[PDB]
Amino acid sequence: PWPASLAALALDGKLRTDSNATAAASTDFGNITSALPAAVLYPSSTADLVALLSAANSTPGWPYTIAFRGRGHSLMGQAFAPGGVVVNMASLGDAPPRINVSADGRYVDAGGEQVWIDVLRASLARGVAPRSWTDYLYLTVGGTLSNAGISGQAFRHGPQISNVLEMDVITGHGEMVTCSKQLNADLFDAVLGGLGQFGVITRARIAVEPAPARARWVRLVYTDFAAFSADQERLTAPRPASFGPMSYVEGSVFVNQSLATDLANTGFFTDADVARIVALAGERNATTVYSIEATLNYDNATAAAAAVDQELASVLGTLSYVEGFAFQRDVAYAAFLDRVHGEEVALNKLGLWRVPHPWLNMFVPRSRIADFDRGVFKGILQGTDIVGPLIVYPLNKSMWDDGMSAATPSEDVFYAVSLLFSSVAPNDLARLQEQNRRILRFCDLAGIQYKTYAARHTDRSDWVRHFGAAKWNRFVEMKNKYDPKRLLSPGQDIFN
Ligand SMILES: *Cc1cc2c(cc1C)nc1c(=O)[nH]c(=O)nc-1n2C[C@H](O)[C@H](O)[C@H](O)COP(=O)(O)OP(=O)(O)OC[C@H]1O[C@@H](n2cnc3c(N)ncnc32)[C@H](O)[C@@H]1O
Ligand SMILES: *[C@@H]1O[C@H](CO)[C@@H](O[C@@H]2O[C@H](CO)[C@@H](O)[C@H](O)[C@H]2NC(C)=O)[C@H](O)[C@H]1NC(C)=O
Ligand SMILES: *[C@@H]1O[C@H](CO)[C@@H](O[C@@H]2O[C@H](CO)[C@@H](O)[C@H](O)[C@H]2NC(C)=O)[C@H](O)[C@H]1NC(C)=O
Ligand SMILES: O=C(Nc1ccccc1)Nc1ccnc(Cl)c1
Ligand SMILES: *[C@@H]1O[C@H](CO)[C@@H](O)[C@H](O)[C@H]1NC(C)=O
Ligand SMILES: *[C@@H]1O[C@H](CO)[C@@H](O)[C@H](O)[C@H]1NC(C)=O
Repeated sequence: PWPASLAALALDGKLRTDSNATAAASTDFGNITSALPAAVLYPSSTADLVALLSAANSTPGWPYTIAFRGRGHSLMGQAFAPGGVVVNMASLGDAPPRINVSADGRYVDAGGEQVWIDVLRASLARGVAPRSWTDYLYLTVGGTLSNAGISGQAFRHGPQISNVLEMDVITGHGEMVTCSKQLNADLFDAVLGGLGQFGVITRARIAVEPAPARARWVRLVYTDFAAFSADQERLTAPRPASFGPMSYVEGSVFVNQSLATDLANTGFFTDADVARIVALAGERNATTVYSIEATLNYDNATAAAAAVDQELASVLGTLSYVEGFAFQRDVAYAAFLDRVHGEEVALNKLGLWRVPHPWLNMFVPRSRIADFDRGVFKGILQGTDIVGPLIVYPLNKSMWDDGMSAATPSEDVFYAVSLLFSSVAPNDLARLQEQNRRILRFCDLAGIQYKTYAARHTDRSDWVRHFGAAKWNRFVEMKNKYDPKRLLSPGQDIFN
């Protein structure tokens, strides 16, 4: 038996079972696992989501799990609802306006379904921009907020979950709830890094700053991991006040075997730069090369170019990169922020949405990052052909709210480590998946207390270890309060 509001969605053609709809919602960016849903919902307003979830809560024996597909950027089926209902969130963006910049210019309201690129465009039109980003802008507000949302700005602003004033969340009961640190703080905390377990974000209120016009964009080259890591930490350390001048700090690892090809494929270095770095590696007999990637944001002011030149020259003077290996670009701010989709349209060397992506993303405590470098970059990854960036950069724990669902290492400094392998042949995929297990096995045996990011575990004890036992208890508490029927985002494999 169906409720009247639920059947209306089927009547309006919003709830679909055709092979076209179900197929499109059965694969994801990872391109490794697939799972057909029974149906796909295309909501025209938030009321349609209320209707679906109210029906689910007020129908005994309801057998259909529900997932909220943003853009399906998930790597291992986290956005699937096997034999259930997948919500095509983007359908919410098809009047009223889905992105509302505040009157006072302090925040931007965006629909959970909206992709960050559009949030950026609407913000820039009104002279503002969010402060904390992801590397890739074609992800959804609600998708990144269910994880954390990390990029090179997070060391100073925290992850994207640390830059949300409030949210509208339709809970697993079918109830629209507005939440913040004040009103319904428990739900607010649960949903942020919550892996879609407690409800769907329909609106997020995102902190903004005045929009810079340009980014001075620099790469610094190292052959010594100790110098590389020390300088990253120097650039990201809190002052004896706030954080230094840098707007963004990330880093890259280049393995010797494919050094020239990989440097050239950054889209940053010229062929002249590449030849010099390759020569440097040969001179130092390096099996690995490291590059800090950093920016300084500034405006159109006439002095700004000179002020940034002085600020940068000052900053660079404290660093220990190989003398003469500072490489400098200057681009529009939006161009920098959208660099990754920029490459996707340009070349798509990584076969985004085209080939399998057995990506490994994790947080590594600072005290063990040198061991990780030895065991992985100078160990496991040596003598292999790698297609895809190896990104390494430190984060400050102080800018993370451990009350929120997202799990991080306990140390004050930890590194985002993103091994973004793209698979060609099928034997490459199995090799890469094995290599990922081998990396995690290494860390386990070495006693490295890492946390995975944007990964799903298939074992209960693994999820318990992931959150920590005490934090796990409050995760289950929130699951019982907000999704007692355990229908939401089953692809995370936490309660399903
Ligand atoms: C594909 C990819 C992903 C990516 C990235 C680059 C690429 C090419 N760069 C990232 C980065 O620099 N920093 C970062 O933190 N993440 C980066 N990502 C990973 C990305 O965050 C995840 O893929 C994430 O899942 C967001 O992607 P998407 O918006 O497409 O969300 P999804 O995969 O469909 O769903 C993920 C889970 O969240 C639940 N969900 C989705 N929307 C909502 C809303 N609105 N409310 C509540 N829950 C939601 C889904 O149910 C699913 O479980
Ligand atoms: C952006 O603002 C518009 C209008 O300023 C909001 O539209 C309202 O939406 C609510 C809920 O759907 C309706 O009850 C009102 O009738 C709408 N008002 C108007 C004037 O259209 C919209 O909710 C805002 N969007 C976000 C994401 O915050
Ligand atoms: C880095 O990789 C390059 C290329 O794979 C290595 O250069 C090769 O060295 C072997 C000797 O073992 C020669 O037989 C090849 O002709 C070289 N190839 C090229 C393209 O120059 C280099 O030895 C490696 N360096 C380190 C430190 O591992
Ligand atoms: O993809 C990323 N960065 C990226 C991708 C392509 C080109 C340059 C950077 N980063 C990233 C960070 C955290 N989780 C995930 Cl799944 C991915
Ligand atoms: C991966 O993508 C390819 C090409 O688009 C497709 O043929 C295949 O079904 C996909 N596999 C999975 C597991 O999604
Ligand atoms: C160069 O490095 C390799 C691998 O790290 C090492 O085996 C070799 O001894 C080094 N060569 C010299 C001359 O130091």
